[PDB]
Amino acid sequence: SMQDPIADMLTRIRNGQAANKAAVTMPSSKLKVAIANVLKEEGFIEDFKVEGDTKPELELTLKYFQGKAVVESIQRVSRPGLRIYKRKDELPKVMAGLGIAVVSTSKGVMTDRAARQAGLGGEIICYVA
Amino acid sequence: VSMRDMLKAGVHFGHQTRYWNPKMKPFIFGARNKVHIINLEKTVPMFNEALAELNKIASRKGKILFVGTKRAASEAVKDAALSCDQFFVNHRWLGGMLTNWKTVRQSIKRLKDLETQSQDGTFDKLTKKEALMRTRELEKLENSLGGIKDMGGLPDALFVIDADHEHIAIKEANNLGIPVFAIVDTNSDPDGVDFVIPGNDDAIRAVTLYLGAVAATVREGRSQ
Amino acid sequence: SLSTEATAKIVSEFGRDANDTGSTEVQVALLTAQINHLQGHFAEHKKDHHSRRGLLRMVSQRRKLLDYLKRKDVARYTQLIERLGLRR
RNA sequence: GGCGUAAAGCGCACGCAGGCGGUUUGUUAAGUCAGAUGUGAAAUCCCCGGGCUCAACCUGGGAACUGCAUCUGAUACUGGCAAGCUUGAGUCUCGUAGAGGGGGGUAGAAUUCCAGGUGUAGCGGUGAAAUGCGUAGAGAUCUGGAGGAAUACCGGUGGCGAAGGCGGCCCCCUGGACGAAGACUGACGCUCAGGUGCGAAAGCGUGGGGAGCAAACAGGAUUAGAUACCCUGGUAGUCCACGCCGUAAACGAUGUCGACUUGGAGGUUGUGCCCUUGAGGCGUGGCUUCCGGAGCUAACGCGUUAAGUCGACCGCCUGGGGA
Ligand SMILES: [Mg+2]
Ligand SMILES: [Mg+2]
Ligand SMILES: [Mg+2]
Ligand SMILES: [Mg+2]
Ligand SMILES: [Mg+2]
Ligand SMILES: [Mg+2]
Ligand SMILES: [Mg+2]
Ligand SMILES: [Mg+2]
Ligand SMILES: [Mg+2]
Ligand SMILES: [Mg+2]
Ligand SMILES: [Mg+2]
Ligand SMILES: [Mg+2]
Ligand SMILES: [Mg+2]
Ligand SMILES: [Mg+2]
Ligand SMILES: [Mg+2]
Ligand SMILES: [Mg+2]
Ligand SMILES: [Mg+2]
Ligand SMILES: [Mg+2]
Ligand SMILES: [Mg+2]
Ligand SMILES: [Mg+2]
Ligand SMILES: [Zn+2]
Repeated sequence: SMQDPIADMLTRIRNGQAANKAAVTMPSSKLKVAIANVLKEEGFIEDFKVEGDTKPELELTLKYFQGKAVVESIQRVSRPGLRIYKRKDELPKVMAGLGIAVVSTSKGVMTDRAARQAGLGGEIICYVA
Repeated sequence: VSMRDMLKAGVHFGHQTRYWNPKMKPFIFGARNKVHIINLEKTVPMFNEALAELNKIASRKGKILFVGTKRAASEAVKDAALSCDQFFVNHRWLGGMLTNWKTVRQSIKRLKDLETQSQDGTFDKLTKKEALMRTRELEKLENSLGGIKDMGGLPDALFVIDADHEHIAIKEANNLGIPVFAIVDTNSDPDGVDFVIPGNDDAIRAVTLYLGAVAATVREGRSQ
Repeated sequence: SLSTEATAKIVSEFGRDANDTGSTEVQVALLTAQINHLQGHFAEHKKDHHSRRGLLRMVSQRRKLLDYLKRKDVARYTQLIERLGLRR
């Protein structure tokens, strides 16, 4: 069944991106919306919207550069079968800092960089480069 | 060339739905009668943009290789090509004309030796078999290499009638960084083409239009 | 399967009305009825294994509904099984 | 790190424990995160110094002991609790296709047998033969009857089922699948060690049944031999009932469930629309066959029915022989 909708989100991005799709859409959720926010703010997607009230559909506008996908890799780290948590001084960095790790903290979802600078650790949701 | 101007020739006609290559979704208006109809809104600006870069290339003494070996259009590509002081390949493309040019170049030398000898050297004193036997060789070389005989080096651009039919030539170009301008019909793969011109690549009326246009802009680019 | 008259009748008996056709109580009554009818079928047709796998599905399925109900409203559950004369 | 062809998917399904679990709010603050405090013996290791002629060695100070515990906070994610939500999952209605299962009837073709008519010297079998059968009249032909077993044509990369497997026709009992429309329940879900059930053929036990076929066995041949291949016979068995067995190259050699990712030609089966005005025209579900794109792959190949891109849970592999 559909027991990890975040992996599903990652994957819908990854596959539509690989399929040079202009956009991708998925059932929404606050947690997805919090991740989409980080992606956009770090320039991995154009923009996003959620539409509807009772059955909210979230939509991500993908991004391309040299007839290439801006998103090179996008992988699930922590997951329902194996939760991954890190401390502030243990926070991974992707591509030596060129990519990012999405981290969920007591102060909401942010990048490894952000959480690092704010003295926090959290659940490592994914890597993106 | 004009949207109105193109439509008459039937540039808009394409192959059947069943034979399409999906990559060409953007450039298809839609389909009627189980035949794909290309978008002339997309064709002209892209075609004009092809002519501009050709015009630029021609204005720095660039050499243009016209390629179109369809039997139906073989002659039209020649006259089109000669009308602008350039070079052509109008019968079966020999694989490695560009990538193995050093070897194929030898055949060019052979060509010239043969027509030169048969005229200025004249012979006409033969053995009676050599008249036809040497003409045989000369006849063959002419179709194969008549159009590039004086090309001297590698071309600076290729203009191609039918990207699928001429996939070999477009692939050699790709390897040598030579830019490819091509009429790319709904059934073909536009990936090998730097400037994709999407329209019919069969009908002699349509073929002559692009080609007639191509040869004309070379002269403008030449005339400076 | 159950007849449309016999199905409609149980929905009346255990539902909030005629259209409360998917309530847990109703679903479990309908399964009950069909299980007990089929008790007759397999008495005579012991070798009908294929059909039995279908009966066994009605059973395992009724079991899951009864557990959900028990979890969500034990009072609704006790009534339902006593009323259907189940559990022994 | 692996399980199509190399070692590796349990033959198949149901399902307890367990693992995992859609979406909103509030709450909690165990997991997780932060800080503070205590503790984490010394030696050892490491860093910078000091002392023995150097080095080993000895030694000062540091750093490290990545750990544990208490307190105080943070509340995004996971867990608990409470109320929900409707898209997952069910229920309801009306229809459709099907060798899906079980029971009971019944049909026409053929073989063998029994009883006769006609007829007369062969039939049968093989590479060639012989064993065998026929003047107690075979074989051939026509007629009537008995019995068992299987259902030509239809029939088809057709259909149904979890797998094994299911085919004449009719009825009865019964399981599943799919479509259309809307109503209802409200995460009731996915997976499953152990457990339970199913499970070709052969084989086993009791009693039936016995046409054809045929292990064993006998006879005739072949052959250097021929415990075979071929021929003439032929018992178990193959069939029925009720029990047992629990295995197959039980195979797609590919576990189940869900989400996502270009196309072409067909087969099959629902359903909405169109002068039904033609055996059609435009859509929309389920299953299926052949190609093929990216991607994957050692290659072969797979390729929206994945062997692609991901997640949840299970089973299994760890060189050959021994086994
Ligand atoms: Mg390995
Ligand atoms: Mg194979
Ligand atoms: Mg193997
Ligand atoms: Mg299997
Ligand atoms: Mg609070
Ligand atoms: Mg010293
Ligand atoms: Mg020391
Ligand atoms: Mg010290
Ligand atoms: Mg110490
Ligand atoms: Mg919560
Ligand atoms: Mg008979
Ligand atoms: Mg039925
Ligand atoms: Mg409600
Ligand atoms: Mg027996
Ligand atoms: Mg025999
Ligand atoms: Mg026996
Ligand atoms: Mg086995
Ligand atoms: Mg294929
Ligand atoms: Mg390929
Ligand atoms: Mg070994
Ligand atoms: Zn063409």
